[PDB]
Amino acid sequence: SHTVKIYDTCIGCTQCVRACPTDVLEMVPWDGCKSGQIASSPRVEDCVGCKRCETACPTDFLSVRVYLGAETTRSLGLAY
Amino acid sequence: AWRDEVVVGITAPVGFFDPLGLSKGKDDATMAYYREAELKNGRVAMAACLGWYLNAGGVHPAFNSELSNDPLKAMVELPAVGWLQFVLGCGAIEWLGQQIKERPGYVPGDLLGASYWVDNSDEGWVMYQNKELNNGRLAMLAIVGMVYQDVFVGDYGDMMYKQL
Amino acid sequence: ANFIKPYNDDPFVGHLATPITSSSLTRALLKNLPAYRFGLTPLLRGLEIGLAHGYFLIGPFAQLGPLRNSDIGLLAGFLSTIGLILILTLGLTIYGAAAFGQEKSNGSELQTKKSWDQFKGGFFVGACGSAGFAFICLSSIPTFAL
Amino acid sequence: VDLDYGMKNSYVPATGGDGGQGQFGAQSPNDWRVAGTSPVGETSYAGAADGGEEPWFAEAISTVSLDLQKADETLKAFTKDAAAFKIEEFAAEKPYGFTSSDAAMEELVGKLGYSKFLEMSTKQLMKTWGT
Amino acid sequence: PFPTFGGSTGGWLRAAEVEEKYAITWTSTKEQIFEMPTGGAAIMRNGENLLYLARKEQCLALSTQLRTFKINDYKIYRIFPSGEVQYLHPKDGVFPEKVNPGRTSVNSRGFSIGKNPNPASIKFSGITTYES
Amino acid sequence: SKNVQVFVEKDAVETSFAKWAQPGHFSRTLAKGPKTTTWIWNLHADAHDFDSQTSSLEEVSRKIFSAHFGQLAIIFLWISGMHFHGAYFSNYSAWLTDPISIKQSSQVVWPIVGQEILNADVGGNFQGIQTTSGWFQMWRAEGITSEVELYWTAIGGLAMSAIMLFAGWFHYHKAAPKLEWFQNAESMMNHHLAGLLGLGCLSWSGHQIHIALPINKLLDAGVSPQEIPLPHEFLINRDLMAQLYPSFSKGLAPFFGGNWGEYSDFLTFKGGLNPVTGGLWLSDIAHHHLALSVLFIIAGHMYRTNWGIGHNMKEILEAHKGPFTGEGHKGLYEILTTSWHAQLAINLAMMGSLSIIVAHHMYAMPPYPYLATDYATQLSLFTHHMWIGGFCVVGGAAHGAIFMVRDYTPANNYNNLLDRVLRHRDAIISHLNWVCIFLGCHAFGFYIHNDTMRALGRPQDMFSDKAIQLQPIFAQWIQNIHLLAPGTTAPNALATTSYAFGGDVIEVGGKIAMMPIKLGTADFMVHHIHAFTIHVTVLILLKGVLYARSSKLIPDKANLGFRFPCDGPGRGGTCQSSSWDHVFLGLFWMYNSISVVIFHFSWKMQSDVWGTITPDGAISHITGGNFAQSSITINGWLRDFLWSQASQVIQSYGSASSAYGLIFLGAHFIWAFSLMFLFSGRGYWQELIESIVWAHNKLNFAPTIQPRALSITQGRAVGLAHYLLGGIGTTWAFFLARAISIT
Ligand code: CLA
Ligand code: CLA
Ligand code: CLA
Ligand code: CLA
Ligand SMILES: CC1=C(/C=C/C(C)=C/C=C/C(C)=C/C=C/C=C(C)/C=C/C=C(C)/C=C/C2=C(C)CCCC2(C)C)C(C)(C)CCC1
Ligand SMILES: CC1=C(/C=C/C(C)=C/C=C/C(C)=C/C=C/C=C(C)/C=C/C=C(C)/C=C/C2=C(C)CCCC2(C)C)C(C)(C)CCC1
Repeated sequence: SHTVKIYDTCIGCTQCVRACPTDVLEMVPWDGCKSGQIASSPRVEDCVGCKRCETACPTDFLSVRVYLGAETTRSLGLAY
Repeated sequence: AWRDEVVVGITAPVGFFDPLGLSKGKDDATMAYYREAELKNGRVAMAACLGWYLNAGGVHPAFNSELSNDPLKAMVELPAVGWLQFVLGCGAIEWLGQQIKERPGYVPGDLLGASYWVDNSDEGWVMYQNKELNNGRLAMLAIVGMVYQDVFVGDYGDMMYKQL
Repeated sequence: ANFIKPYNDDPFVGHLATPITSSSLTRALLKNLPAYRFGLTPLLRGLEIGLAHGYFLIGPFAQLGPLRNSDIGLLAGFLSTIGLILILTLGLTIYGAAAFGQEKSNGSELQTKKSWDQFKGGFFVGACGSAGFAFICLSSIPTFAL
Repeated sequence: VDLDYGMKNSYVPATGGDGGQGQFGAQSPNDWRVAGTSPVGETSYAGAADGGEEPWFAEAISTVSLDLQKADETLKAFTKDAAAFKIEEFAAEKPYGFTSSDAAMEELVGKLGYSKFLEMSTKQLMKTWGT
Repeated sequence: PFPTFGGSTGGWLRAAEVEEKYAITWTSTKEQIFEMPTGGAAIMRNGENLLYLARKEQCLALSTQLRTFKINDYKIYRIFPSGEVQYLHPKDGVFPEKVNPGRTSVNSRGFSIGKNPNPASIKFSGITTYES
Repeated sequence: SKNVQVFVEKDAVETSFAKWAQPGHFSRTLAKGPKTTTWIWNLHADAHDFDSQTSSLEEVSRKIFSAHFGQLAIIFLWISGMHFHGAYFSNYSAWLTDPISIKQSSQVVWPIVGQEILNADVGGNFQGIQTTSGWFQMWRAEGITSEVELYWTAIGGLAMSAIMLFAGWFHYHKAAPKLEWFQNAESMMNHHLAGLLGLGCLSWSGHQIHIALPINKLLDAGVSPQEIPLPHEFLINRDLMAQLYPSFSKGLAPFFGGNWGEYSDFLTFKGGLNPVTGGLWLSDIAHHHLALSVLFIIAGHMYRTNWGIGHNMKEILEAHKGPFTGEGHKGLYEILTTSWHAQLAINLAMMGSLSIIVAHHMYAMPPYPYLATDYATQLSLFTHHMWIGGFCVVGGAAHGAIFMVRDYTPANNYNNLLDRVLRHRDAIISHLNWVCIFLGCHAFGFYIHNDTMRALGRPQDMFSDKAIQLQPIFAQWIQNIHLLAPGTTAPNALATTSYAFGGDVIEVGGKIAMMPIKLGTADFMVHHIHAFTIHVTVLILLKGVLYARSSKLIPDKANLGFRFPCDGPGRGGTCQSSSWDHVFLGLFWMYNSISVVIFHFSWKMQSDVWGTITPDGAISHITGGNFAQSSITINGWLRDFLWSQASQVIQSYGSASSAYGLIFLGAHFIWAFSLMFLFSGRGYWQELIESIVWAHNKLNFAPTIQPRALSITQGRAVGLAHYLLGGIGTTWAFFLARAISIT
């Protein structure tokens, strides 16, 4: 459904993965930052488009960007 | 045996009341018919009582209050079309009731199917049921008394508590 | 005593067993309605439903329509009812096409194309005929006086 | 367990503006567009639940559930690869008197259950398997 | 192993029976009252507990509450109509907020957000700048 | 020891001006300092939210008690000013002598910039603004007579204001009560229901019986105000009272004995309105308060305190449970004794509801001398109290929601009434939605149908009293019941409680005070519209309370708070999903509802009640009875009401009513101004600000407190505020200007 992309400016603060309401983001090993960790979006099929993740990023400009797109039952948050 | 299981209807003033023993040899089915009849006759009586009281009081705000305050006179004044609807409507409900009766687990008198949620184990349930029966029994006698007063004595209002 | 319980004893389904939802009265009435009754064929189900809905629809038009005070008011009311029935029938036809498709197999399941078509047909006949019956009845109203 | 059951759906990702099937598939294999209620003694939604004497509330009769025993299997199957990676690393770090990966797994999971096994560092594992 | 609840009109609907359904499980050490996302209060059982919901978010919301009770053994599954089950969370046994060796990066662009291509350049291509 | 005791902490807070110089001290976040303009706005928006400023109920409670003293001080100063202005800047004396001709005025403008035109020739050799609050009538009823007395009550007010302010300081800085003291509901109710209300009524009855009644009788008879004996004289010389009311001769002997009948001279159940003044008989009012006093005092002895006898509210609440309601009212006591928001909800709703009742009962049964004939005052009071009520009711709902989000605890509420309500919320909201649609389609449809029919030249097909008619049969019936009550169901009464139900036309000064108000098809149509408006308001507000903590869309709304902008652009859009936003939308519907009600009052009265009657029986209503056949269509309201009755404001220039014209225009402007906040978004504004800041920077200067755009929530608030001010303001001027002329 929606598209979430992570950029090299990430600092591995883990704040984004701790804010997702649907477990779409994970922290994976990396060497480009001091923390030695980067964020990934393995399960974008469950993204609802809340953008809470973006609100949590501390980088000058979001290192995590959510681009809204095709809509499915899951993305539209339909319990019915 | 109905006598060995029945719990509702047996109260304090007199306990089990069958002076003429009209239920000694009756089977469960006959006894069930009796209880259903008792409840129905009583419930209808309670309603009739309220109706009579309202009309007698003068609160009959229908047909521009044209009909008489005397309940028995009013019935004569009512068009037949009104009566036909009444009988037919009640008849319809009677049919539905028969359907409910056939369904397994029917407790004589229960049309709401309260058996689904509550049983006679609950004392509150049995007590409230007793209140319906007791008030119904009283109402039956009352409606019969009132008619006598209106048809013979000549009055259709309270002749007991009216004297403040 | 609790008169409200989880439906079907499932504490997590979105429904509750209230006296209104599950009482002998409600169960009995719904079981014997033409829509859910057992044994009725698709055509007969539609017929009963149509007969019922057509009879009560002539009233509103006949007594409150544009030509209510005209001598031909009842006739006009009948025509209006027939028009409404046609609109409703179009809806039924269209619904069936979209919901069921084009070729069916199960059969005798109100929820199939063939069964739905039969159901629709019954509704039309029953509704129009019922409206006609009301026309005949309303032509001369009995006073039931002796 | 068909780990691809969800992925095997009718969804076809679009060119641009779609994340894709992701990790567990984007949509259910089954179509939600089923029919409505049916008369007594009839069924509508394919493998639907018979409404008995209350067909009107048939949709409230559950037929989809989770078996606790079966639940264990799905946990193991979907986490098989992770377990493999974990044990592999443990093996790489010169295990004391090592035997076979599988054997080690059984021994290491006999203790520390399975969930605990998945959440333990190779170092902790080696300490645990010192014996 | 269902927790003690009296029912609500906010439970699941047909989609749970024809499209897809979810389930969360956890273990408790005491019987305590929690608030369910559907609406209302329920009492968990002393031991295993299972509850069904219609959305993953509803399940994960409850997990947050569970963490307050110091319960961290929760597991979430998706049950399809045919009976197939998918284990979803914690996917690898380790919570996502904790780096677990063995997880690969996905959807990562190796440049600052400002280095994406210009829209005009990719015209009549079908791709987007952020996917280019 | 004793269950009810007084616990107070001495010297709790030091009095100093240090915190005054540290704006934002109350908040941890704001205290750090200003970095953007948002800090400024937040300072003002979080000033009185004590719950967020402290985590201890005792502290929050202490602040509330003291803050209340502050409001009381302000109220006292307000009342004081009014009496003073009525002593030094009014024509009360002249009006007192000729109430029918002289017009009430208590405000005078300085002769600056032609504003003097606003000083009208009210009468009595006096020029000023015609006030419409009804002070003169009240003072006459009390028996003021002089302006010296008004001065003294003003001084008393100032003194009282000071005492309250001291009390606030004292009970917060020097003697602050502890939480245990506050949590004594039974005692509080006993005291407030027997002391505040009971003793209050009794005291008032004393004034009315010994001072007001006698003086007013003399005034009505014709005695010149100067010739009426001073109040103290009546209190001392019993003989004087005996002359007026021939029972004081017997003294209090009849009272101690059981012969209360002898006091029938001043305690009566006459009913109806005094023919001379057009107001309720004071004798009846005196008996009213006396009777109420006894009732309240008795009621104040129902709850247990320290002597065993009495009721414990907890027990009463817990006992009331039934088969369909689980644990029943268990848990409510704790909620209402541990949550200020919950208490405010109930109290605020009831207070607002009372105001609406006051509005209805105070016009049908005019309570003051020479009030009914003053159409301006009547209209002003009805509308004023109708509004105050609406706001308060919506406020109750708001605080109810704040409770659910901040104080509700699942543990303390298991299977209680509250829990069960939140468990079938879908059913409740679904049904109410339908009810609203049903009512709205049918009620408003009637009007649209009629408009179409009249325009198509088919008047015989309209829902009118001359065609298809929809008569309010039930209401017509109740009216008859109330009309025939005197002498039957109310044997000892002498007249109808209100002439609205039926009776004769009471006229004072050639003007109609009250007349039977009849109900027809038009009334049916409007009443049902009122139902629709109120129902929709409840839907929005109730939905907010029930879905405050969670929803299918946002399962964790609680954590987000009571006032969050949204959750995001996802789920298809989650804008305005907070409970605060529900209150935001509810206020708009409350505005609509009240507006229609006040308009109904204005047109109905000016058409079927108010007017003049000749010496013989000829009644000429102000508008001429147009309500029946014109209020049945929307065009009628636009033409026969708004367009026609607005001729006064639009043509007010060059007159003392010019102010209303200017305000009418100004209000329209503010209403429109608000629409820019309600339709736009923060994004556009923030970007515009960026460009503007560029300019300032280009000139080497820019604020360190970086300029930022108003928050999403604030934007909505600013819009609603201006919208309400503009709309209400417009009607305010429209009504007042029209009323001045009709009077
Ligand atoms: C004149 C402007 C206007 C109108 C007509 C409406 C209409 C409505 N609003 Mg609304 N609203 C408005 C302005 C308006 N709003 C503004 C400015 C705001 C901002 C505060 C809101 C905020 C708002 C909220 C927050 C809520 C509403 C709700 C409602 C609905 C009430 C239910 C009802 O009566 O249905 C009847 C609707 C009618 C328009 C009646 C007239 C229609 C005809 C006369 C009846 C017959 C027509 C028939 C159905 C079809 C004819 C066929 C042919 C014409 C094609 C209704 C759709 C409530 C809602 O949805 O709950 C139900 C609700 O919660 N409104
Ligand atoms: C419709 C009438 C009716 C019917 C069918 C019943 C039936 C029953 N009653 Mg009952 N009852 C009635 C009216 C009725 N009652 C009235 C009006 C009173 C108030 C006095 C009572 C007071 C009463 C008590 C206190 C008790 C019962 C009990 C019972 C049950 C066991 C006793 C029995 O078998 O009676 C058999 C009765 C019948 C088969 C029908 C009654 C016989 C008819 C009415 C003959 C008419 C006689 C009467 C004098 C007619 C004149 C009336 C008026 C003109 C004076 C049985 C189901 C007992 C119970 O519930 O135990 C489980 C019990 O303890 N009844
Ligand atoms: C509800 C309270 C209230 C209100 C609204 C009014 C309103 C009015 N009064 Mg009035 N009055 C009141 C109470 C009130 N009064 C009371 C209680 C008394 C008894 C003391 C009086 C005594 C009184 C007299 C004697 C007179 C008025 C006059 C007036 C009119 C001119 C007001 C004025 O001075 O403008 C001009 C305003 C000023 C000169 C004040 C200067 C503005 C100050 C400096 C701004 C405030 C500074 C700010 C708070 C700094 C903050 C510091 C921090 C510590 C808080 C005006 C209509 C006058 C009038 O009608 O004349 C025809 C007049 O002569 N009043
Ligand atoms: C008994 C009355 C009463 C009391 C004690 C409270 C108390 C409270 N309310 Mg509440 N409320 C009330 C009535 C009341 N309310 C009513 C009637 C409504 C419906 C409109 C509301 C709606 C409401 C909302 C929607 C919210 C509160 C909030 C709050 C809390 C913080 C208030 C705050 O931010 O202070 C600061 C106060 C202000 C900034 C108000 C200043 C006045 C503004 C600027 C409007 C002035 C209009 C003015 C009269 C127009 C003059 C025109 C002229 C210029 C020409 C506090 C517990 C807030 C909260 O967070 O609760 C926890 C919150 O979100 N209340
Ligand atoms: C309120 C209520 C109720 C209900 C009621 C109702 C709702 C009714 C309805 C009714 C109806 C609604 C009915 C209907 C009827 C119909 C009919 C009766 C029809 C008929 C028809 C016919 C008979 C035929 C026709 C035809 C055809 C078929 C075709 C051809 C031609 C012809 C004509 C032959 C009751 C009482 C139960 C109870 C209480 C509640
Ligand atoms: C207007 C106003 C005001 C007011 C004033 C006043 C209100 C005055 C008065 C005062 C007073 C003038 C008071 C009085 C009181 C009295 C009382 C409250 C009485 C009581 C009684 C009693 C207590 C009794 C007892 C007893 C009994 C019961 C019987 C036996 C014997 C004995 C003794 C035991 C002010 C200025 C504030 C402010 C402004 C406004």
